[PDB]
Amino acid sequence: QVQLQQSGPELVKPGASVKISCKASGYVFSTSWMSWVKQRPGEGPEWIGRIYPRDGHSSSTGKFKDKATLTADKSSNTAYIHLSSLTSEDSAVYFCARDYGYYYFDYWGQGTTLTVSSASTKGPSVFPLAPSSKSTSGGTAALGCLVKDYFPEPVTVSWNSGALTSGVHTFPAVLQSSGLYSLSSVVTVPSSSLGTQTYICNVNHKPSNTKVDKRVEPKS
Amino acid sequence: DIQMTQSPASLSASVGEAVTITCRLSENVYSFLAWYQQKQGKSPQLLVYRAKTLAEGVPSRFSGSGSGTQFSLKINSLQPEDFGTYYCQHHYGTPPTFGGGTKLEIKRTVAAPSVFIFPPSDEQLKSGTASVVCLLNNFYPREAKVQWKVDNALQSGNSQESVTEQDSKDSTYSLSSTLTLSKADYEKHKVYACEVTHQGLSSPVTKSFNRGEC
Amino acid sequence: TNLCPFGEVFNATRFASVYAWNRKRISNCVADYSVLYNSASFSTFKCYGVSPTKLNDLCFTNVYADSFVIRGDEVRQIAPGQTGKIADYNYKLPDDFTGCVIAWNSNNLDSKVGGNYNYLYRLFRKSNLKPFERDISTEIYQAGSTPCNGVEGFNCYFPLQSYGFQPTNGVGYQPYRVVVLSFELLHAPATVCGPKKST
Ligand SMILES: *[C@@H]1O[C@H](CO)[C@@H](O[C@@H]2O[C@H](CO)[C@@H](O)[C@H](O)[C@H]2NC(C)=O)[C@H](O)[C@H]1NC(C)=O
Repeated sequence: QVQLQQSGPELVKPGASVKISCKASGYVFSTSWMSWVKQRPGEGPEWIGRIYPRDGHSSSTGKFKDKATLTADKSSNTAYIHLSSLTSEDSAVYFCARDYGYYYFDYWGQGTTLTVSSASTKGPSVFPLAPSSKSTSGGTAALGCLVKDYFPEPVTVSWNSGALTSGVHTFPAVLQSSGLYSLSSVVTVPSSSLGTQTYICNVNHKPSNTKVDKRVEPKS
Repeated sequence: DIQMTQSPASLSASVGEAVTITCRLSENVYSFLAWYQQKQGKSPQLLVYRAKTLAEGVPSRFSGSGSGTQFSLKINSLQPEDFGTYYCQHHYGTPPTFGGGTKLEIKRTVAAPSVFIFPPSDEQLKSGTASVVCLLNNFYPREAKVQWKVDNALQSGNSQESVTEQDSKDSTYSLSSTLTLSKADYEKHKVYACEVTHQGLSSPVTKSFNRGEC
Repeated sequence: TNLCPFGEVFNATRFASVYAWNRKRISNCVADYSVLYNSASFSTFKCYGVSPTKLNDLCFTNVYADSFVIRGDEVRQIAPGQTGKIADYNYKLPDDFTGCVIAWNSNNLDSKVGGNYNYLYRLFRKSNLKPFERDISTEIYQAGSTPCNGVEGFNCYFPLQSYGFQPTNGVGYQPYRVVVLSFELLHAPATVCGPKKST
């Protein structure tokens, strides 16, 4: 029933503006307020402001009085937040939440990540992590994919187009010294299956529209 | 702005156990306190509002109490999926402020990592760089040491690690370490190994490969 | 400015008796309580569950406005967790009460030369009232084991008694008009909100 779908991740040059959206469904858009919350990595959430779509009134905190403006389209049931004069401090995750007015939030968006970077979109290189050759007693083997030198985040990795999900671990991306990101996904599979079954990682980096399906198999 | 303070900052507990976390506020808010759970990459999710009212879909195991400046959240029996950061937030007028969180980990029986190692792809080698990957799989506790040794020489400044979130069912962690080397450098040395020290292992386990499938 | 019609509640020409207290639900309006709080014309203005400064900053689903007339020494009973004839048998507040009790003297309007007997209260009742319960029954009170049979008697009494409200009765037996504002917070969209803090 109640759903709030926010727009996708956004990479923006410093000193610019951005408009993030939140499409609401499952409830009267006009009777409720829409609050916006900022969260930085490693930190608690931070309330920005709320808008009442019926009369269009917005409220915010002192800090965000000038950075952010809040708008609401009752025709498409969409709440917007516009952020201006973007700095690196502004880069964060931005959530839309439904506020009945009481300042607690029962339904949240999925968040939108705002990266404020002079840097430039770069595509991942997908390399295999081939299965090792060992005794394989217990019949557990490991294999994976290395997604290297991509900017900005994120990257989605699936195994066999969603068919394989058990024992899959996708690790958090680390920031290299080059400023590019690197990430790995691995899975643990039966050893006996290695010859019979084919294992493929589908890696999609939407900012550069890079879709790569790489097959992994033992070398030589 | 009311200022808010949760304790513990951090907490580990086993399934079936009972947990209480606390929030402390500058100002009397009477009853206008809310509690959320959050997990990595995901939004916060309301658990409690008005200090006591449980939200829809929230298990009976969750309980809110308190008043004025002092508030508490209890879970009568922990479940493997209750890990995460727990935030309190007054909802007593503008501006609504949050706490700094409480990180709840599930404690479990000690589990030893499964270690695996991955030599650089031929393709990557053509690129001009070599990435060697060490994987530690499904271990508890999270604390573990990875030492990279090349021809039995300890390596520093060329490894990066990342760890997964606690498994919702297994309550285990996994870790990966990656060594990044120019091709020429990688060509100088013969044996690449990682050595894992962990509580589950009485002696550090090693996993190695001789460059070139030697 | 869709201001809350508090004024028809407070400035009603006539007020209820306590046993038959009146209630007005208030909603879809803007409420400036701060002008009401700092008035010497109110001899009582007590808020429970909330702070008088924050009242303009808070938003509520609905507001209920209960009004009646009692005598001065009885206003103490209109707080949460109080006991007495008025709190036990006429008008009872919850222990979790969230709202403001307001009261002012009404001797000029609610006194007459013989003393006004139109305002009544419930002296006897078989059980104590639940919070926000109203009971206007005039059934005869059977204190004794005698079957009253709707007949006033020695162990059988009429439930509602009357105030004197003589103009000369003196403070504490003089008439006081009470308005209880309770704040209803439900899991539903807010409809009564404080003034916009743009100011
Ligand atoms: C009851 O009526 C009186 C008028 O006799 C109201 O008093 C005035 O209220 C306005 C604001 O609405 C003030 O600006 C005036 O200064 C008030 N005048 C006096 C003499 O006090 C009063 O507001 C009404 N009561 C309620 C609860 O609304």
